[PDB]
Parts: sequence; structure tokens; C-alpha cells
Amino acid sequence: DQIWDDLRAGIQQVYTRQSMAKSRYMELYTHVYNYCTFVGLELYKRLKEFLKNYLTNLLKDGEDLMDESVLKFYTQQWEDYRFSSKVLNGICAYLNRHWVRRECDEGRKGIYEIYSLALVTWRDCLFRPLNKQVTNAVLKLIEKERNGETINTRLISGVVQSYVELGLNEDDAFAKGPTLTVYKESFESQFLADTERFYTRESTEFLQQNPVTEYMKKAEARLLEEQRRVQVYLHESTQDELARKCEQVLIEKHLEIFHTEFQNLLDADKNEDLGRMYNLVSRIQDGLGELKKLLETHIHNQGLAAIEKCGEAALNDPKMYVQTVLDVHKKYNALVMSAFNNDAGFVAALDKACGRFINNNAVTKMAQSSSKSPELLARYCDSLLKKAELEDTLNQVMVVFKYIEDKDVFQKFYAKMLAKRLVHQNSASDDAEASMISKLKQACGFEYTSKLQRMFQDIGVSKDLNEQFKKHLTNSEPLDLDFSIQVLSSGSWPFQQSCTFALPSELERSYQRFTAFYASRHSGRKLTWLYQLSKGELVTNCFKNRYTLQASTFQMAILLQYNTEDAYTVQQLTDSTQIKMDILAQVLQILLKSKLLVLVELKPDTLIKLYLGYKNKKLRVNINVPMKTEQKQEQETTHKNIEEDRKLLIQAAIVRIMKMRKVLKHQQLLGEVLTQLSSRFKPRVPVIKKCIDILIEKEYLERVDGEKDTYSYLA
Amino acid sequence: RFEVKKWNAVALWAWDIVVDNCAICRNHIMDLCIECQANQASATSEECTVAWGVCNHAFHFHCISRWLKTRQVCPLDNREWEFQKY
Amino acid sequence: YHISNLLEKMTSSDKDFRFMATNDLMTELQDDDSERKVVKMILKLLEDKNGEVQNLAVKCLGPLVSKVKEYQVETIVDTLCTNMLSDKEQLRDISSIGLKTVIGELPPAAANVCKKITGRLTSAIAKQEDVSVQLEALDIMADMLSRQGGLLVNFHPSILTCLLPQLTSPRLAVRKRTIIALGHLVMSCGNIVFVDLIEHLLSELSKNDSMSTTRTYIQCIAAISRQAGHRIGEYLEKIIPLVVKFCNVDDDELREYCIQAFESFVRRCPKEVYPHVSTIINICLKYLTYDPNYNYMSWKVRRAAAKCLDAVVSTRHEMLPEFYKTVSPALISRFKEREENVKADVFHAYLSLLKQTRTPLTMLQSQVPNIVKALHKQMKEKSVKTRQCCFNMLTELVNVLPGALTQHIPVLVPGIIFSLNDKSSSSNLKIDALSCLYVILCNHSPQVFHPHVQALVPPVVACVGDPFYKITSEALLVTQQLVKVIRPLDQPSSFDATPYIKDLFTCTIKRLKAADIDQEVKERAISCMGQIICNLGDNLGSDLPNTLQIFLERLKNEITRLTTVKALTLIAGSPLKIDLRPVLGEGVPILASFLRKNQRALKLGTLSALDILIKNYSDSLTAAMIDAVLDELPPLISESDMHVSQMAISFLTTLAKVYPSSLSKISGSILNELIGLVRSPLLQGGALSAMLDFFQALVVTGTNNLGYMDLLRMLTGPVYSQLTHKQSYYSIAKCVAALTRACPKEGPAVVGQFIQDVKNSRSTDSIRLLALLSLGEVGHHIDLSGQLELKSVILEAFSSPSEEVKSAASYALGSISVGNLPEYLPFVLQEITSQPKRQYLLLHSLKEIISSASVVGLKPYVENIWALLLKHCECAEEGTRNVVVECLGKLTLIDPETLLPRLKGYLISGSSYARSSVVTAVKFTISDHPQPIDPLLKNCIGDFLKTLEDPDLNVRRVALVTFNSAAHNKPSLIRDLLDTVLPHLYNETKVRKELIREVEMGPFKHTVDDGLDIRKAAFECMYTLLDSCLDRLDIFEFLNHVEDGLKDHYDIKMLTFLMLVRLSTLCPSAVLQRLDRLVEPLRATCTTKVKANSVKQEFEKQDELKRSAMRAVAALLTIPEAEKSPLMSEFQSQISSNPELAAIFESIQ
Ligand SMILES: [Zn+2]
Ligand SMILES: [Zn+2]
Ligand SMILES: [Zn+2]
Repeated sequence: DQIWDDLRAGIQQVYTRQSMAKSRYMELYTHVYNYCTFVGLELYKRLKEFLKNYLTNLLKDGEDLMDESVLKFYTQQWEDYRFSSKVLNGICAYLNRHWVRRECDEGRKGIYEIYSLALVTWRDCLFRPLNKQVTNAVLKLIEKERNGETINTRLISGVVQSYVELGLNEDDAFAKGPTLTVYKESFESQFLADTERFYTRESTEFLQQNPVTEYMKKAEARLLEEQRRVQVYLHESTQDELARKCEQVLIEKHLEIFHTEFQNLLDADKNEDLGRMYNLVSRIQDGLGELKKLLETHIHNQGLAAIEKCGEAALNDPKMYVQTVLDVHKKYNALVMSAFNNDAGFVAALDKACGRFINNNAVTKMAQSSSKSPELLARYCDSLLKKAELEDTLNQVMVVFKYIEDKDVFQKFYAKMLAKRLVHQNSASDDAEASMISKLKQACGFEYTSKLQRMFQDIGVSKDLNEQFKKHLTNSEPLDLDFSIQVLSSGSWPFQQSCTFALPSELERSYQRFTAFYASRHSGRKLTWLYQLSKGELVTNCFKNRYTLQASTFQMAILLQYNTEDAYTVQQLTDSTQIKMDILAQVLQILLKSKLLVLVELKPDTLIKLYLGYKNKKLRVNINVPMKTEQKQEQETTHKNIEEDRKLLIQAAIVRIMKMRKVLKHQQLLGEVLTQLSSRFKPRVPVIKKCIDILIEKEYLERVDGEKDTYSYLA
Repeated sequence: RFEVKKWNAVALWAWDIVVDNCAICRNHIMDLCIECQANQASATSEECTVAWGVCNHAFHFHCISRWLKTRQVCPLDNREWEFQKY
Repeated sequence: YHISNLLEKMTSSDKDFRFMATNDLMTELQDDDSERKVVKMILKLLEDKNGEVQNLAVKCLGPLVSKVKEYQVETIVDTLCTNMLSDKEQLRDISSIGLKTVIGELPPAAANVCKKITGRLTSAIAKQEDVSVQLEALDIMADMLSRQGGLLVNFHPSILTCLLPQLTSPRLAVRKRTIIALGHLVMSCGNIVFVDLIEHLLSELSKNDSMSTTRTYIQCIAAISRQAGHRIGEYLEKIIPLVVKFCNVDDDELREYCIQAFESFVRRCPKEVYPHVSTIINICLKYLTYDPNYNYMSWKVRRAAAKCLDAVVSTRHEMLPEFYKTVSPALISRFKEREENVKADVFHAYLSLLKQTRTPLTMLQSQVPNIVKALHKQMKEKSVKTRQCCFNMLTELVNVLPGALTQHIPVLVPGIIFSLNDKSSSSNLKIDALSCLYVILCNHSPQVFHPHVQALVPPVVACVGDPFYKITSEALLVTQQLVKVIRPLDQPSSFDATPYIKDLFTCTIKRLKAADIDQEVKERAISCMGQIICNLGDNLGSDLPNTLQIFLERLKNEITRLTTVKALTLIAGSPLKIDLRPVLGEGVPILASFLRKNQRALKLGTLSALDILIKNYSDSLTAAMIDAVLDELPPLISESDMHVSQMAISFLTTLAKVYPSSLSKISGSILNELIGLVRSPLLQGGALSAMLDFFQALVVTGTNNLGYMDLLRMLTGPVYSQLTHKQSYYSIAKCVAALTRACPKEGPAVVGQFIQDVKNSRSTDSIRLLALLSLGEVGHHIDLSGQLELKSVILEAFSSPSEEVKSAASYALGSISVGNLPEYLPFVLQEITSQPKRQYLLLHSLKEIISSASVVGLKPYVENIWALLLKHCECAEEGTRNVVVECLGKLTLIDPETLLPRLKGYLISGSSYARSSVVTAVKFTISDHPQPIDPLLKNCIGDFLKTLEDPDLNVRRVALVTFNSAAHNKPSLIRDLLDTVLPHLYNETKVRKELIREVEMGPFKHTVDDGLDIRKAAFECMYTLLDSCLDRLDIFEFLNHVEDGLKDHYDIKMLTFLMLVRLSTLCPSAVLQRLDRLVEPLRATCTTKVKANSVKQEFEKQDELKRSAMRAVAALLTIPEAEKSPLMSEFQSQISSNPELAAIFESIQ
């Protein structure tokens, strides 16, 4: 009785914010120990009653407060009570060390440590009748902050910490993490519901009055603010829930509007808005697919429209076609790299769209074939390489080459035009040729590059032979005219044998001399001369003034003949020159069109006479211009040769497959042929069927008896 | 009057061992081969072009194709056969 | 056995067998002790006779290095490298291809093989006898350094030493490949080698040994600037004078390279080119005109000058006045360039300037006549590119300045007409001309085009009939605006538009009735015909019924559904009263059917069309189609979508206003849906106003079962019978007030019943809440002085256990006073002083009165309210002070001219409370939206914000809070005061240990700080300043106080971690410099330990503190080029080694 009065007097001093001497602390500890020496239930009840009375008569102060007042009261009183309870637990270490431990193991039910007892008393006395007011005031303060006001965040943090700590099990007495039963059941659910309501109102109100572009900035700012709030004055366990709920309510409900605005932003180039949209929608799972599909469709439509605007002129102007394709690809590649953060899906969409509109477009529809694009690309390359920024445009052309399905057409056309550029010395630079060869090495295989290098080897051999022929002329009688020759392998060049021709007598000397020299140095070899690819220069001395004019061998033959007679008949010019009807007609038309040979339909009865008098403006005039129909005929021939080569390649692939696998089915054979030949062109099933049928007739493979639709190799 | 100043001519060289004829079959290189001229026109008769090799030897496509079934060497050479033209 | 059979067949003397064996071996490699066989087999097939087998062998080297022991990769690389130096070209080339393939397949970031390759590549490059080997080795090394530059950091000096002498070799290809290799090296080299290379380049340039080498060195510098950019900025002070000196040499090729180097410097290092823009611009302007063979290969220097000017203009916003002063006249005068490419470059530069322009506008307006005079000559040319550029410039200029081309239309229209009807014109030129015409017509007054309509109509009409559909679409787009111009409906035009009506109608109708044209032309034709009917439909003859039938036919197709709905909406709402009655009967059911087509835009459009058609054509209304449209509304009135609900309610209001006989059919689902929407917590804004208007319109009609009492019972039934949200009570009260003010004759009975309900003691809290809110809402607009006991009942309701009823009573007392201000406001003013017990609620009522009263009606009582508020400012009970401060601040808005200086007067002389009171009252006059008080606040707030220097503890906190509010809401009024308020804000972040006090009880320690609030407010202001205006403050004084903050209290620790994470993204360069100082507090916080005599709460608190600290650590770590730091690397190693830190690091992962 007398002891308890001292403990009460001392402990009531503990629960006031006034310092006490360490001697008084040890004095209270000693009196607690003396009271201990079961019989400790009376003291436990005494402390319980004192705590209940203290909370009961403290609650009367804060029953009628509102708004920030109750928050300040709760925070200050909670901090003071927390420290006082810690001190009291420090004082009563003996009791909770021995008596409480003994009670817990023997099977007591309502015995706790001093600190836990204080927490339970607080929860059951003061927290319970004030939690509604405290939570409502905290929510009102949060709403005030969300509307653009500066608040005291230390009021919310104290309430949150008090709610978190007042969640002890009080029965298990052992735990690892923190218990959030009171925190979730009193604050968090209401907080998330209020956040959802607030943002679902604000987003609708903003979208009803402002465009989407400003709403995106609003949403980004709101998300940053929510991260700030949750990391500043909330618990760490609500971060993921708040993030998901805010992202859903701010983005996932407006995906239709976002998809509608994506097309508008694509139509009128706005890269920043597209980047902001990509950043916003990237958070929603599986939300980027619709954007990818829309971008692919937009790129395809833009490419088709850009090609269509060029019109019919693009069918014979490679530069315009390739430049349009390059412009579209460059623009959308830059857009993908800048706004879409170089994502794999958008790159794939761009590649798919480019491959779609490069192979099939308006130009290919006019030509009724998909092989016009590689032809135009090859012609553009030839124009570039004919007579600084060349490297960049060659690299861009090579980027375009990746999307071409049928690359064999490009290879054939490039080989033919390189042969033309090598046989006649008109090349811009050898360095550009080497760079193009290296690029083709990187892209194409190795057989094509070796086939190309054979031509360079032949050119070098001819260059070596020319000077050594010149040396042989010095130790002999000389020649009246400057002579240059180019000897090429027959099987390594795409040139065909010339038509019938009668060599003019002014050129027989060089012919005989070089034929003798080549027969002497090389044995077993025969030379065939192409007079349709040979060119020279003529000098005239019967005009108003001295001109030198460069012309083909055919033009020399049909022009030097007029040295004897001023007038001639085309039916007799044929006998004089031994040129066929069509070639002579075209070359005569070319000569006539230059106004240097006066007399449109040409007939054997027509008469042609040399025109003197009128001359040319310049001293050097070129009359070696290409015929109009020759290019078209050459294109048709080289297009037919590609199909023939395709058939032969398919036959060879089937033969190899049958030699390796002795017995094979039909679908497996088709799949193997497609996967073997895919790097050059995509074959068609009827072509493979025709190749199989023609291979059967040649006694290479035969259909097995029974088990139909199955083949077998035959030796 | 016109006078020739300079000339730039182009020529091609081929083996003269065969006198414009196939080595495998005693027939011209431009006309139809024996194994296809004996038979009537068919799908096989459509393609009878001339095939060239790396050694710059020319035969009928069918002749060299049927020769290559058993042997793997150019008939006029001792080296492996590789197609380079058609 | 299969791998042995493959190797047996890979030497079969038959090409087919070898090819197939290699192919399926490669397929399989997509074995041990047998790899030594397959490797040798592949490296031997690399020399096969056939080409296909060689190609297969080369492709097979890719998947082979990924499925073999590391030892055999060494022999593969060695064999390839030694074959690259062989005497056979084929083997060299094939080995180079194979080595490139091997390098490509190696994973980046493997080290031994790269070193082995480099050791031989250096020797190969060092040779000066075989150029082909040099080129191959340079290509291989470029490929190697392109993707694996991060490794082999020890071979960089050797690579540099072998590469630099190759910039002198006679063949230029070697020089170009060397430049590429040097750029790739600089991309990821070290600091010392970069300095060595730059010094070598500068020394060689200074020597100037040969003319040929100088171009190569200038090109190398340009390439280095392009590749690195930010690493060369500290050398321009030495580089630029050299190229400036070299620009004067009489060589055409040298000048172009120097100008390209200038362009690269301008583009890639913007920070360090600032002092040299003045001389780069002058050189470019000097060399634009360079042409020594024409008096009016020298075009390349002009091209380079134009490109450099374009680059300079495109990346300097702050130099617009200088640009328009000096460079614009030169660009305008150069529009007459002889060559096409240089002209195009000049045009592109001027477009870049125009887009940058988006006062510069005044100078552009002054320059416009010269631009027009220059373009007039260029619009008459054979070339199409020049005309396209002219039209593009015209479009951009009109887009920048809307009305710039008012006085030049007479000289501009003939060029457009000439380009429109020229046979030698492409589709692109015509489309550009039509777009320019459309832009000009849209952004000019209709009166300037009147003399030119006779010349404009024929070419446009001809363009409508063009076979190509894009030109047709553009022509229709131009024609619609031409129709608007020819006869405006908002201005009194005197123009006679009769002659061209037939032409426009005839050209548009043929496109309208096509059924085979593209969809775009279909929609454009529909829109154009709608505009034609809307504007000039009175002068049309008998074609209007047929056109409207076509409009009906287009309403049943999915492709052209929305466009014709919008066209019908446009036609219906026209001053020209068009007769849509023959269409209406068959058109209303289709529009009603559109309401179920699950598309938002179609729903909104058809609702608007129905609203306008009902409003304007009510004479020909039929009950059948009204029922048809009413049948689909109930699914639309929902809380999921509020805009559609608002449109539906507006349609119902219009129907009640114009067709009151059909409201008997809304007594089923529609009314239930509306009532349910009334109780929704999401009702706000337009929907609430629409609901109130609909109720007011419905009451007056007089339909049965829908009277005042029926609607009142349906609204207030749920409350009396038994509402889980507070907003529902407010919505119901507003609806009840609207109903009461609709019919005033029944108001007194309802008011008396509400008074009895709130007075009765048997009623629940829900009834009292609704009764008080309804009384407050009704008294807002209706005078309630006839009820004698209203004040007594409300004041009795003030003292109630529930807080909601008390707040409702205060709100009602505030709202009732607005109806009769003279009768009620003096009563409230007297009651505030009379009864001290209830003042926190009377002040809230006064706040409501101030916030919700007319300006004219509150002027007389301003002095009385001000006197009372200033009397009550000095109050002991906090909370009563906040409400009076808010009342004072909101009163300041009413008549701010005279009240604001009176508020400022108390700062000089007053007590501590008065200064804090006025500073707090200032913040309540700041809002996000612009306000009339803004000009006064911008001038006056300096006097309020200079209170940051004050002996009083609280007033500094109040000033900081006001500054934070101003920064967050309206930053435009504090930006110019930053230079004078920043030091005071920074000073408040100090600890000030004078105020710290510590209380002791035994071995336990408790600290109390009286300056924590001020520090927290200052750090909050700093966080706000981060987002508000980061370009107006030093970024280096900020980090010092941030570092001070990382050792501060727990809340400040969290805030500072958040600021650090945010600053890791914005201006990362400043953070990188300070990274050494930043990590030390982070490491100290992460590794601290608490005493063993503590409860679990401290442990948990330290746990989340550590988690946030290492989250900030990771955010710092994500900064580019930050792992290569001493303290950062030490911290990473310590975290990896220590399990305690590693576990928590994995926790945040
Ligand atoms: Zn034969
Ligand atoms: Zn045959
Ligand atoms: Zn041979």
C-alpha cells in the first residue's frame, strides 16, 4: 500500500515532459523490484487501471476538435505517450522479464509486456473513438494538397506511423515483419477509393475541355506528384497499389482516345506528342500493339501514296523512284529512332511496311511484274557510277536492297551494266567501284563477287597486252591509225556474237597484224570480233572547216563508203556494208537525225546523198547515240534469261536434294527447295511442279510404285 | 572525204580445238543436239542452249548434263567442271 | 556416326554431295573430341574449287565459334589471319569475309581472340607495300572497334600509332578508311590517347607541309567532331583559328571542307561554339556569293555555306533579332541563284528560319515585301522544284504570320493560276499550289479575294475534274473555303455570288454521285456539298431534294456515316432556313439506330444532330420517331460516360421545351436512370447543370405523375425510407432547390416541412443533413425572411454530436444570408462577437458568404467585415485564426485596388501576429488560372516576400509557405525575385543548434527541435523550384544544400533522396561532378546500426530508410559514365561483398 503510492507519484512524473534524475529512476526500479519480492497480478492490474484512467481523462480534451486541430492533438499526445511508455518499459524490465515470461509459457491469455500493454490500452481507449475523425481530416488535407495548396506533411506521417504500430497481434507475441491490419482496414482502402474518385473526375473534366496533348502533360505531372506523396508521407507497402491504380485510372480508360489521336499526330508530324504518348502507354501491359499496327499501316499507305504521285514518269526515271523510297524510309526511321526509343516492335513494323510497298506499288502494276524495282535500283546505281556524297547514297541504296525479294534481277542487271562500263572506259572512279564491290561482298554471297572480279582480271590482262603489242609495232612497220584492243573471255562476259559485217579496207591492216600477233603468242585460241561495241574517231576534210567526229564502226562503214560517190541507194549500201535490214535502218535514221546526211519511213527505193555545206557549232561532235528500241529489246531479253536461269536453278536444287536423300516426299521436297533458294528469289509451286515433271522425263528421279506422291532418285 | 584517226575494237577469245562443234557429240553448237533432234519437239526440246565452263569450253547443255551423271571432269580437260554461263 | 558420315561425304569428289553435307552439318550446328576434325574440314573447304561450297563454308563459321572450345577459335583466327596475307587474291578475300563473319558473331562486352586479331592487324596496316592488305586490315579493324571497342583498352596506343601515319599515304582510299577507323576509335577511346591525337592533328595543321594533306586533316577533324562532339569542346579555342586562316586560301576544295567542319562544330558542340558564331556567320555570308565567272566547280562552296547557315539558324533560338538583322536580307537576295541545288539549299535555310520564328514577328512583317518581290520572279519558271519551294515558303509564312499577305494578293494570285493550268506541271506542284491557296484563303479576310474570284473559280473547277484523285480531293478542300469566302454568313458582304453557284454545284455533284471513287474523295464531296447547301442553298433550284436524297443514301454506309451526320448538323443550323422535312421522317429512325453502334464519336455526332433537328424542325414531328429515339436513351444515361449522359439530358431538355406532349414516355427506365445518376458520386460540372435544367423544364410542363410533389418524393425517398456518399446529399439538395425555384408557389410549404424535420428530435441524422442542405440551397436564390424560426432552428442545430450536421448547419447559415444580405449579414456579424462558444462555425458561414456573394451586393459591408476580421486576427486559439485569415484573403479579392495596400500597411508596423496574418492572407489570392489581381501581385509581392528576414520564428515559416504556394501555382511572379530570395531560402536550411532542446529520463534520450518545420518548408520550396524553374538558378549552390540535407532528419532524408533521384535525370552533368560528395552520406546512412535496446519500430524505420537510400544509390548509378568513379566503384564492391547490403539491394530489385 505504502509502496504503491511512491510508484504512482513517480510514474505520474514520467508521463509529463519534465526530466527526472537517474537516481529517481533507479529508486523507482528498486521499489518495483521490492514490490516483486505469484503476487505480481495486483501490480499489473494497478498499472492497467492507471493507464486506462489516464487515457480516459486525456480523451476529454480532444473530443470536440476538428480538422488540423485533432491531428496536432493526436500527433503530440501520441509522441509523448510513446516516449513515456518506453521509459515505463525500461523501469519495469524485471516484471516483464520474469513474471510475464512465466505466465506466457504456463498458458496465460491476457498478460503482455509493459510496452505492448501500453499500446493495447492506447488502441482500446483513445484510438478507437477518434479514428474516424482523424482519417477524415487526413483525407481532407490530402484533397487540399491535391488542389494546389501547401500543407504540413508531418501531421499525416505521425498518424500513419501510429496506425502502423497499433497493429500488434498481442497473442502470437512473435513476428518478423510489420503488421498492417489497422493500417489497411482504417486508412488505405479509403485513401485508394478517394484517389480513384478524384482522378476519374479530374480526367473526364479535363478531357471535356482541353485537347489530349495537354492532358498527357497533366497525367505525367499527376503521376510524378503521386510518387512524391507516397514516398514522402505514406507507408512503403502502398507504393505498388497506388501506382497501378493511378496508371489505370489515368491511362487505361482513355486508350480509345489515345488510339484516335495517334493517327492525327501521325498525319501532321508532331514527334514530341508521339514520344509522350509512347512514354504514357508503355506502362500499360500489352498496350503498344495497336500503336505498332497503326504505325505499320500508316507507313505502308504513305509509301504507296508517295510512289503513286510520281506518275508514269517513274517507270523510266530510276532516280525519282529510288529517291522517293529513300525519303520515306529516312523520315520514318528517324521518327522511330527519336520518339519510339528504337524499340524492336516498331523497327519490325517499319521493316514490314517497307518490304510491303517496295515490291508491290503503282510502278510494278504498270509493268505487270514485281521485277521492275530491282531493275530501277540497278539503273540508278549505273547512273551514279557513270561519267563525297557518293558513299552515303550507295549505303542508302544498299539499305534499300535488303527489302528486295528477287535479288537475282538486280545482280544480272548490275553485272550487265558493269560489263558495259568496263568495255567502254566511262567510269567515274575506280575507288567507287571497289567500294560497291565491297558492299556487294558484305550483302551478297561470294560467287557473285568472284564472277565480277573475273571481268577486272580480263581488263587487266588486256591492259597488259596493249602496251606489249605497241612495243612489237616499234620493231616493225608502223600503223596509219591509233589502235586499241580489248580481249575478253567468251564465257565470262554477257556479250553475244555480232551480225554479218564487211570490214572496210581502211581497217584490214590492224586486223591482220593483231590476228597474227595473237595467233603467235597464243595457240589454240580463236578471236571473234564484236563490231557493234567498237568505236573510233573520224576526221573530215570536205566540210566548211576541219571537224573530228567520234562514231561507231557501223557508222564508219556506212559513212566512209560515201568517199567515192556523193549519192547512194540504201539497197546498194546494204551490199556495200553487208549490214542487215533493221540495224542499217536504225543507224541510217540516227545519221539522218543529225542533219549531216540529207535524203520517217525508209524503203529500198529511197535515195540518200551526202550533205555538204552546213556544219556543227563545235569542233568535236559525237554521233554515237543509243537507239530507242535497243534498250527495250535488251531489257526484254535479259528478263527472259532470268526466268530460264530460275528454272535451271530449281532443277539443280531438286537434283542435289534427291542425290542426298534417296527417298523423299513432295511437301518436304518443296520446303527444302524453298529454304535452299530463298536467299535469291521466292519460287512458285507450279514452276517447281514443271521442273519435277521435266526431270522425270530425263530419267533422273522416278515415282515409286505404290505410296503415291513420293519420289526416289535413280542413277 | 573522211579519214580514220583512231580505233578501239573489242574481241572475244574461245578455244579453237573444237571447230564450232560439240566435243561430246559430232554436231554443230548452234543447231539442235542429236538426242533431242532424234525425238520430236517437247518440253525438253524447248531448252537446248550452250553451256560454258570456267575453263571456257562450250558444249550442249544436254550433252554435258548427261556426261556429268557418271564422270565429274571436263572431257577436253583434266579439271573439275563448273558452270558459269548458259 | 552421323558426324562421321558427314565428314566422309565432305570429300566425295562430287559437288552435290559436298554441298549437301556442308548444308546439313550447318543445319545441325544450330560433340567432343571430334571438333578438331570438323574445324580442319571447314578451313580446308575454304579453298574448294566450287564457289557454292566455299560460300557455305564461310556461312558455317558463324555458328561454329559458338559451339567449340575456346582453344580452336584461336587456331581458326590464326589460320584466317595468316591466309589474309597470302599471294592468292581469292584466298585473301574469302578469309577476310570469314574473319568479318567470325567477328560479327562474337558476343560484345572473346577478349583473347580480339587481342590476337589486333596484334596481326597492326602489323598488316603498318606495311606500305601491299595496299590491298592495308584496305582489308583497315576494314577488319573498323568492324572490330565498331562493336567491341569496350574491350582491349590496352591496345589503343598501338592502334593510334599505326593509324596516324596512314593519313599521308598516296592512295585516298587508305586515308578514308583510316578516318573511319579513327572515328570509331575516338567513340570509345581513353583520355590520354584523345589528347595525343588532337595535338598531333593540330601540329600537322600548323606545319602545313602539303596542300593534299591539309584537306585530309580537316576532314579528320570534322569526322572526330561528328563522332565525339562533347569531348572536343575544350579545343575549339585552338582549332577554329586554323580553319579560319585556311578559309582564305584560293582552293575550291579546301574551302568546302572548312565550312563543313564549321557546320559540324555548330551542330555537335553547341556549348563551346557560342563565342565563334559571329565569325562563322560572317564567313558563310561572305562565301554565299562566291562566283568569279558570272556577273548577274564553285557551286560546292555556296552549297556548304547555305548548309552551314541552315545549321546555325536551326539550333540558336536566342539569336533571332541578329538573324533578322543580318542573314535574312542575304538569303532573300540569293533567291536568284543560277544553280538549282544552291537555290534549294537557300530556300531550305529560309524555311528553317521561319519555323524557328514560331520582336521577330514585327521584323518578319517588315521583311515580307522583299520576300514577295523575290518570289514573284521565281514563280514564273520552267523548273518545278523552284515553284514547289516558293509555294512551301508561302505556306510556312502564312502559317507563321496569319495576315502577312494582305497587300500582295494581286501579284500572288496570277502565279498560282499559272501553275494550276500549266500542261508541263506535275501532280506534286498542283497539290502544293492548291494547299497554298487553301492556307491563304483560310487566314485572310474575305473582302480581299472578291476581285479575284472570277479568275480563281475556273482553274479550281477544272482541277476538280482531274483524273488523279489526290488533286480532286485538294480541289474540293479549296472549293469549300471558296464557297465560304464567296458568301459569308457572319459578315455583311456586298459581293454578288450568283454566277459561280451553278459551276460549283455542277463540279461537286458529279463527284458526289460516283459510287466507285476513293473514300477520301467521297467524304470531301459530302463535306463540300454540305457547305454549299449551308451557305448558298437559297439560290439553288430543284436539285436540293435530289441532293438530300443522296445524303440519305450516304447515311446507310459505314465508310461515309459520320461525315454525312456532321454535314446534316451543319445544314440544319444555318441562317438560311433549308427545308429538311422530306428527309427528316426517314432520317430520324436511322440516327436513332446509330445510338447502339458502340462508337463514341458516332454517338456524340448523332446526339448533336438529333438535338439540332428537334430544335429547328419541330413542326413536322411525329410520335413514332420520337418513341424510336426515346427507346435507346436508357443505356446512354450512365456514370461510366458522363459526356454522353450530358448530351442525352440536353436532348431531353430540348424535347421538353419544344415537344411537351411526348414526356409521358419517360416515366419508366429513363427517369429511373436519371434518378440513379443523381446519386452517383461522379456527378459534377456540365452534367449537374444539365440535370438541373432538365428538371426545371420538366416541372413547368404539367404532365401527370411528374408534378412537383412526385419528383420531390422520388428524389427524397431513399433518405427518408432508410446514402453512403456525401456528394449524393449535395446533388439531391441542388435538384430540390431547382425544383422549388421552378415553381415558387409551393416553396413555403416545403420550407416549413424541412424546418419541422430538422427541428424534430425523432428524425435521424440523414434527414437533418438533407433538410439543412436543401434549406441552404433554396435560400441561395429565394428570400427566406418570412420564416421566423429559421435562424433559431439552425443555431440549435449548430450544437450537435455529429460533425457532418454541424458543417451542414454552417453551410446553410452561410448560403441563406446571400439571398437577403442586409437582413442576415449584420446578424452573423453580431453573433460572432456575442457568443464565444460558437465562433469556428460562424466564421465558416461568413467565409461562405464572402465566397458566394455578388460583388455589387457586398460593397457596403466591406468595412464592417474588415474591422471584425482585423479585431479577431489576434486570437489565442489556433484554428480560429486560420479561418479569419482565409476570410481576409478572400475579401481582398473583392475590390483589390484599395484593400491590398491596406493589407501591406501592417507589415511595417504591427505585432508578430499581424505580420504572419497578412502574409498568410496573401497566399489565398493566388490561383492557377489568370486573375485580375495578377498585375498588382507581381509588383507588390516583393514587400511580402522580404519578410523572410525576421526575428520571429513563425513568420519566416509563413513566408516560406507563401513562397512555395506562389512557386507551385503561378511561377511567373517569383522568377524575377529569385536572385534576391534564394540566399534567404538557402539560409533557412541550416540546423541552428540554438533551438535544439533535449529531455532526459534515465538511459533514454528524446530530442525536440523548434526549427524542423522551417527546414522542411525550405526543402519543399527547393523541390518545387526543381519542377517550376530550373533554368533560372545556379545548379551548384543547390547541390551544396542538398548534401547538407542528406544527414538531416528522417523526413528531410526522404525528401532529399527523392530530390536526388529526380536530379539524376535533369542535368545529369552537374550530379556527375558532385558524385564523390553525394555517396558519402548515402553510405553512412546505409551502414548505420541502431542500439540493441530498442523496439521493433526503430528497426523497421531503419529498414525503409536503407531501402530508400539504396534506391537513390541505384538512381545515381544509372547515370551514364558513372561506374568509372573511385567512391562509386568502392561502394559497388562493398555492396557486392557485404551480404546485409546485397540482400536489401536485391529487395528493391
Ligand atoms: Zn553436243
Ligand atoms: Zn537437247
Ligand atoms: Zn574444259
